[PDB]
Amino acid sequence: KQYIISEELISEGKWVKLEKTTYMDPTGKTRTWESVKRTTRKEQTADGVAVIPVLQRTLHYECIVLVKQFRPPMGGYCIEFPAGLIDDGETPEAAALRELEEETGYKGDIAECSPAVCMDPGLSNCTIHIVTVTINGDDAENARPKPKPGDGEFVEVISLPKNDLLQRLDALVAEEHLTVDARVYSYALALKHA
Amino acid sequence: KQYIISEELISEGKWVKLEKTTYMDPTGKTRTWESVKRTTRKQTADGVAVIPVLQRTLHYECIVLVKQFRPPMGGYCIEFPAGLIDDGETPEAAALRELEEETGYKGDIAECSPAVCMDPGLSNCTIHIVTVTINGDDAENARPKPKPGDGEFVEVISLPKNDLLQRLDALVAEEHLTVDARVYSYALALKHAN
Ligand SMILES: Cc1ccc(C(N)=O)c(F)c1
Ligand SMILES: [Cl-]
Ligand SMILES: [Mg+2]
Ligand SMILES: [Mg+2]
Ligand SMILES: [Mg+2]
Ligand SMILES: [Mg+2]
Repeated sequence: KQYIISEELISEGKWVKLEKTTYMDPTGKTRTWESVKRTTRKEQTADGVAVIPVLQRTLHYECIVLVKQFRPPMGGYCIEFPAGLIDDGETPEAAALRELEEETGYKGDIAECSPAVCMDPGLSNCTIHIVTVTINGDDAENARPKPKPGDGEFVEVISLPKNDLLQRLDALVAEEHLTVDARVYSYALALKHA
Repeated sequence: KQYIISEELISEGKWVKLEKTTYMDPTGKTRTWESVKRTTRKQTADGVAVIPVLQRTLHYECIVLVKQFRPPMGGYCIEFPAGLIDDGETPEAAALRELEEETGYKGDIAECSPAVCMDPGLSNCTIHIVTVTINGDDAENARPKPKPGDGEFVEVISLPKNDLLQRLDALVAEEHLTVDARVYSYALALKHAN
């Protein structure tokens, strides 16, 4: 029933733009919405990837590998899955493995790749693939992992046990001013609920 | 180590604004970022998202989701019930209210997250994730009455919690919909648990 009638550019930066979206509502009336988009999306099936990195080691509980970084939009530090935008011509899987290595040092193995999922669909058109990757932490390549951060990238790695993820995130949030990402929290809550 | 120095307004709509954030990188070098913010925040967070656990005896437990046209996305999305927190409303109260408006169901609060970020590389948007159980055997949830506000047109989709990820993948394959990243993350963790 509903569809886009027009998309008017309001303001365009280097990385983000704002649009006035006109669409048809299901009564058959014309309405508008204010829409955010990135300027960087070419033929990628999504803007970015987020990586769910399951660190697996003999005689260890499985860990979920997370990253903590300063996020200028938030004005502070956030804890997130490793993530980055997909380069032009790059597959979501390659992007995931690459970002995981750049941000954490680990070399993962693909497990699964989601369809493109929406980040905040009432506000933006931004999408990611969620890429599950296992990390064989007994491999020598993954012994002493060092991030290879790009220019202006400054990332801390936090590995937390899957079997206590929600409580461990709560204990990090109780100790310092930081925000947990909604996808991480959702993942941690389902682990509890399961 | 890192912090915001200044925020320059680039463009302000009714609902959303774009800013250029200047911040101090950890090397001592000043950098800029293009940031999105809502103009509606007063509150602990911008919004709530509700994880509604529909419990009916002799039935599988279901997660209650909503399908709506999202103008920024140009199409239909499958999401947790959700909306912005009214000025002077608690996140819990927003959760039960939005759940009723969007689904007709009357639930009970199970737990409430701290404010968590939606897309912190792009925006300052935050929500509380509120877990709510719904006694589907109670008379008030027999014929749930969804009360759409002006310009909301919401379909309710209840999926079994135990097969959530496969059921969502199926909707994406058949119905050309976009699943929300938080919903997808929750679904992944249900499978990844134990
Ligand atoms: C309730 C509401 C309605 C429209 C918008 C919009 N972005 O145009 C919003 F962010 C919130
Ligand atoms: Cl529950
Ligand atoms: Mg990143
Ligand atoms: Mg990166
Ligand atoms: Mg809503
Ligand atoms: Mg609503």
